Amino acid sequence: TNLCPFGEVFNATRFASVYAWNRKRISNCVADYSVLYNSASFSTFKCYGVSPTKLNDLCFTNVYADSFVIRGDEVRQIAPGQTGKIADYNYKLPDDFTGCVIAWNSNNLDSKVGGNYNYLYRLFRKSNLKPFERDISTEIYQAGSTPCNGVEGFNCYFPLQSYGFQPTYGVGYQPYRVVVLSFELLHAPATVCGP
Amino acid sequence: STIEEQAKTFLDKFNHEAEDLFYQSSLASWNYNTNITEENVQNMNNAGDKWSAFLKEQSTLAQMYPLQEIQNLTVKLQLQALQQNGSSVLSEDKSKRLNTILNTMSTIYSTGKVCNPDNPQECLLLEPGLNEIMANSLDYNERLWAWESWRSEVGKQLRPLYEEYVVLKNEMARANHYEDYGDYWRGDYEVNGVDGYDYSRGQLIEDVEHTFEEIKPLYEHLHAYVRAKLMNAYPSYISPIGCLPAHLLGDMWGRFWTNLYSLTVPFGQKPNIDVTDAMVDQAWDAQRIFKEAEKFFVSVGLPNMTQGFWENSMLTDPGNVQKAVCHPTAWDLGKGDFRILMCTKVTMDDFLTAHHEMGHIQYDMAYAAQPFLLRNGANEGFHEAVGEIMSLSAATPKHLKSIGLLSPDFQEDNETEINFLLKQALTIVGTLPFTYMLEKWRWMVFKGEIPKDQWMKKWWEMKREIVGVVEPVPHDETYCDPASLFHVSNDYSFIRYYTRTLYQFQFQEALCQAAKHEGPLHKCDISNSTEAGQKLFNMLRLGKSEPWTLALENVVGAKNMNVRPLLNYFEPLFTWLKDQNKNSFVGWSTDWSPYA
Ligand SMILES: *[C@@H]1O[C@H](CO)[C@@H](O[C@@H]2O[C@H](CO)[C@@H](O)[C@H](O)[C@H]2NC(C)=O)[C@H](O)[C@H]1NC(C)=O
Ligand SMILES: *[C@@H]1O[C@H](CO)[C@@H](O)[C@H](O)[C@H]1NC(C)=O
Ligand SMILES: *[C@@H]1O[C@H](CO)[C@@H](O)[C@H](O)[C@H]1NC(C)=O
Ligand SMILES: *[C@@H]1O[C@H](CO)[C@@H](O)[C@H](O)[C@H]1NC(C)=O
Ligand SMILES: *[C@@H]1O[C@H](CO)[C@@H](O)[C@H](O)[C@H]1NC(C)=O
Ligand SMILES: [Zn+2]
Repeated sequence: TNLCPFGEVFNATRFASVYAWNRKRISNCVADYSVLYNSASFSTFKCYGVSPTKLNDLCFTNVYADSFVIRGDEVRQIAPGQTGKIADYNYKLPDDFTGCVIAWNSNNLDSKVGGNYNYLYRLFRKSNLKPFERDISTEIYQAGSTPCNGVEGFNCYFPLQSYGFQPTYGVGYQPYRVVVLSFELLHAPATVCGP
Repeated sequence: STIEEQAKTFLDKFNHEAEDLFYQSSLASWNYNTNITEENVQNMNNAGDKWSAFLKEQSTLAQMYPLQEIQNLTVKLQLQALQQNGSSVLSEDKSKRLNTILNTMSTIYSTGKVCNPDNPQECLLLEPGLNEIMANSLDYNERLWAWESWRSEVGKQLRPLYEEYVVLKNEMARANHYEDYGDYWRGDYEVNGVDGYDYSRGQLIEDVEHTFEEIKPLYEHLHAYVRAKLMNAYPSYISPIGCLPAHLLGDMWGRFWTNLYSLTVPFGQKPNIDVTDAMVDQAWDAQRIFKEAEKFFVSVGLPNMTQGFWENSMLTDPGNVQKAVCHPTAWDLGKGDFRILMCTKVTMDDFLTAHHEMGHIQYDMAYAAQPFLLRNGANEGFHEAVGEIMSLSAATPKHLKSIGLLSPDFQEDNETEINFLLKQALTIVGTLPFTYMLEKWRWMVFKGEIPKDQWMKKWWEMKREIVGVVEPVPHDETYCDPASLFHVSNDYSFIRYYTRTLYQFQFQEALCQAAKHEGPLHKCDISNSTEAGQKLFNMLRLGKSEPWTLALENVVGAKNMNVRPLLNYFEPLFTWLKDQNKNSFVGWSTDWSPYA
């Protein structure tokens, strides 16, 4: 009767920036997925492949919990086959994604009068991300043909940009904390079931 | 990577950078306009200075991408708009000279005072001092004193500054490859590279003059009826065939004839519709006023006001100690933040202004998904036209009865309709010759068709000829009377008030047709009609992303400014005016003046 440490992920003091998204591996524990789905504290709870309705009646080899912060209008990009700044440059889900996406508004925590610049996102990248890839590089993006020499200037821009969350922003620009549960199945012990 | 691909990336950095600096500048500006303190002045000036400096930098960086090599038109629009910024085209010295002239002229206008004879301590400013005289006084001599004193002690200060202001502005406009500064202003209506929707700067002059010709018959009869009524009240001061004296027009310049209503009301035994008493009887507050305005836009299919709007706006006067700038304004701070600043009182006028200001908000919300540089009305006249048609529908007796402010036992008779349309014509129609003539004079001055030693001679030749208004005192070339108006001395284009007036009645006529309105156009209420709201929204969400010719077509089915809906609005008055002036002279002689 070892309970999974979901509280460390959902109830964390600070979330990661989406470009530097976090991943906690979950193993050898009992997980109560019914508590999450029937908590009503979340504005988004969509599952793909698996169903939210009492699917604690299954077993998986490992569960990965990815957490980050984005703005409200970008939550729709945390989904299979979506494009945009987040889905192409920060955090990409695969087409065959089997798991759930959980999000809730966090204006009460991640917004400050005058701007909270702790949370960043990737604005430029030479190519799109493969699914579940992470890029934390701070190399200056070269948009022209002249080398940048590690500083920003003409056609040379530092790639990471900030949200600057303010409490008086619109819901579409307010911070949302996101948890992405990945469910993995290998020819393996399957050490996470939960009744 | 091509030049265009570099430009798309450059605008991506700009949008996200500007979006952030604009929000900080608007927040600081909002905090002062709601809590007026010294430290809030400092915060605004800082955030505003960083916003301006960021624009100067990005405007320079934008020029390094040459427009000839861009093909995506929506990209070229953003690149072009950022590039045209006149600080980095003139020399540093000449730009410094111009900004000093502009600031001095603005200061003279806002601090200029006039002191009555025999008492050099009892002085008056333009606002509220001289404006009260020109708006309420019936005494001929008092009005003449205020009119002349303003132009002889503040206008004469502005004359040397305006001459140098014209010289420097033309140099900046010519260096930006325009003919003159007036040509630069007409560039707001320019459209290129879109087949079937293009529009040249010169075509604006022809379309304004072509449409003004059709306005003349209605203006001539309104001018004639007003002259006859004024002559009854001032028999020794007004010629039955001459122009109207300039100081007897309801305000300092005769821009609007609104305050002539008391002396020109056709049926003075029939009172105006004024629901202010009913609002107080039902204990309405400001929140109820804006809740009803929100209800109005919902009824046509437009979205709710955002939760931030109710929490962040200021819809009442803050109090005694806390001071605010009470001019009603609609704020689009960006990042989804929409607010209205308004010191609302429980009155019919503030009830209608709320619909006007919330109409601005709906436009701001509708194009919020556009790129930052395209978040604006299709041209300079679109935004104000949208706001005006909201107060048109909300003020009708049809609308006021449905919302329980006008009793069901009030029936409009053709006399209160004529009273209403004349009051409308005094403001809406009376301003059109004033607006056209003023901007025409400025266009010719920038073009060079009027030499300096004939500025004032030509200014009053056109006032007599076009507006039918005559100066009460001869003015030599030490005067600068156009500069005695805010827009001329504070460097704002003026033709927008002419084009907007024609746009708004084109909008209202189209939306009432979609609403299946039966009757005269001025009684229409577009409430409860989603077809009208959908037709309006199709243009609102465009912003500046499409040519204004196409955006206008989305609402009215025509590609150009049209004066017919305006005349359709005032047809009941026009036939009444023509019957009124059957034994009156229609037109005016330009050689008569009150100084014989
Ligand atoms: C995050 O913290 C909240 C608050 O402590 C947890 O919700 C509580 O759950 C307990 C039962 O374990 C209840 O007794 C409390 O009433 C709940 N409070 C609230 C405010 O919900 C929540 O379970 C935590 N998150 C996770 C993933 O465990
Ligand atoms: C303006 O007023 C608010 C309360 O309405 C107050 O908290 C704030 O400090 C004031 N602003 C300044 C700059 O003094
Ligand atoms: C212009 O560029 C935007 C984004 O780069 C693209 O979505 C749009 O389709 C382009 N328009 C044309 C006409 O190519
Ligand atoms: C506005 O009303 C609609 C229903 O017409 C509702 O769905 C929406 O949530 C409301 N929005 C706000 C901000 O109240
Ligand atoms: C709009 O429809 C509502 C719903 O029936 C009605 O109460 C109201 O009087 C209508 N107003 C107008 C102006 O048609
Ligand atoms: Zn307005």
